[PDB]
Amino acid sequence: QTVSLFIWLPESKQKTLFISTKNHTQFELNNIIFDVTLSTELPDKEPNAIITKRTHPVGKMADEMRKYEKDHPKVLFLESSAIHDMMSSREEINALLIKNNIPIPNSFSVKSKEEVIQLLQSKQLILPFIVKPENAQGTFNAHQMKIVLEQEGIDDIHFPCLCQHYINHNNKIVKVFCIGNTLKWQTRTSLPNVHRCGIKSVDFNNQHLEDILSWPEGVIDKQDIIENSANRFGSKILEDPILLNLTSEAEMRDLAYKVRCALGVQLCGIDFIKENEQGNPLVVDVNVFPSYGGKVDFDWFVEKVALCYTE
Ligand SMILES: O=P(O)(O)O[C@@H]1[C@@H](O)[C@H](OP(=O)(O)O)[C@@H](OP(=O)(O)O)[C@@H](O)[C@H]1OP(=O)(O)O
Ligand SMILES: Nc1ncnc2c1ncn2[C@@H]1O[C@H](COP(=O)(O)OP(=O)(O)O)[C@@H](O)[C@H]1O
Ligand SMILES: [Mg+2]
Ligand SMILES: [Mg+2]
Repeated sequence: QTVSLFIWLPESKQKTLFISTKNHTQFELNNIIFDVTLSTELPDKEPNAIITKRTHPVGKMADEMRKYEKDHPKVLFLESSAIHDMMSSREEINALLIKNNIPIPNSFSVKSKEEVIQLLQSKQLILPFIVKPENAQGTFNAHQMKIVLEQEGIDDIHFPCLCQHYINHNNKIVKVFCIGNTLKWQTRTSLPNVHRCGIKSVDFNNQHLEDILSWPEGVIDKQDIIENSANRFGSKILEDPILLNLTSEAEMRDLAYKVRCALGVQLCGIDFIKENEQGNPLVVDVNVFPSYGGKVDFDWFVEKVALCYTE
């Protein structure tokens, strides 16, 4: 049997994702011949599956994608407009995680300051909390965060947004990347433990972690400033999370399967932290079709996508 897989990615994504690329490749896996094509443009001829990350929620690619899906219903998408749309909403992601009993830090999707005030006053939302935009993917603004340390720190929040209790997790985050059942994982630095010293809020963009160098004195312990300032608080690779005793392979596989089932996604990245590095994994982010650690092997990627397709 033959299966055609078509990888539809802009050059920008191709460059961040792959060490190198091939326009066309053919291989056998589990008694099936796979023909794989890579292009920046949609296929002229209908494949069995299109493998794609939509670059931005709105624009030409989004429009082309929806039209193509409607007009070619037999083509499997990894991943579809509907999946990208859901994963562009922090509300929708977290609602599905909650519905499927996947631990997260306590989270509230809010549309206004009055709502935040009511959650604080009723002791549902506990300080400190991180404020994440409702829009989750494809813009600089999607990654613009505020940590609210005191009630007064709510004044400049951008709505709508997710308010999520801030967990002191000792500045380690576990990243689990999935191509279906195939996983790759790592530990990175994250954010420092924070202190409620009187400062009302601080801000950072997750793409510009050097913002943290400008936080007022007292929010971060002086030793944490010493340990992280040389790297400008950048997201740095650490030792393997199993070797660090942060998690186990079985835990990561279980969690990843649960998340994939909850969200109906095959190509994703899951971020989790642990309070004081102990206890349940707390999922803080799920991303569609991530970078897989960046600069991955093209042949590896396509074989694992084919395996996923068969399953
Ligand atoms: O692969 P990563 O390390 O999880 O980082 C991704 C990645 O940078 C991705 O961009 P792209 O490589 O798919 O173009 C980001 O998506 P957007 O820029 O479209 O929003 C993700 O936000 C990153 O996720 P994170 O930094 O949480 O790891
Ligand atoms: N509830 C939380 N408590 C503490 N730190 C958090 C929490 N949620 C996220 N973070 C930190 O903030 C960073 C950005 O949050 P994340 O949800 O991953 O946003 P993005 O989707 O922009 O990557 C994470 O990498 C982690 O360091
Ligand atoms: Mg993240
Ligand atoms: Mg994200």
